[PDB]
Amino acid sequence: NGVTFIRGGAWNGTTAGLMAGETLLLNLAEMEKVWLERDERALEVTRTV
Amino acid sequence: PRLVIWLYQVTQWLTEAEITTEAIWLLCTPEFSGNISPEISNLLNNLRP
Repeated sequence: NGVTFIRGGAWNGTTAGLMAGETLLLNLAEMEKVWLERDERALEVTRTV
Repeated sequence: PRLVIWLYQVTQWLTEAEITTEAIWLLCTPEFSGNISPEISNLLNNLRP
């Protein structure tokens, strides 16, 4: 739960809201890179009760 | 005489370079307002994220 990538401030009044989409694109790229690097193939166990 | 030659040289340079005395004062003064300006506030707001 500690990972945070959308930190706000995308809509900044200085640019009148322009260049908003670029920040979300960068955040999504960072999220994809984090997912790729820390991905892992998990072990399988089946239990009968 | 050193002071007078310094004044003459500086004034001649300012006249040649088309720089008013107020502009050079604002360029080289050590005094400042001491209050945070809106530009600095915008810089901080855009820089924090």
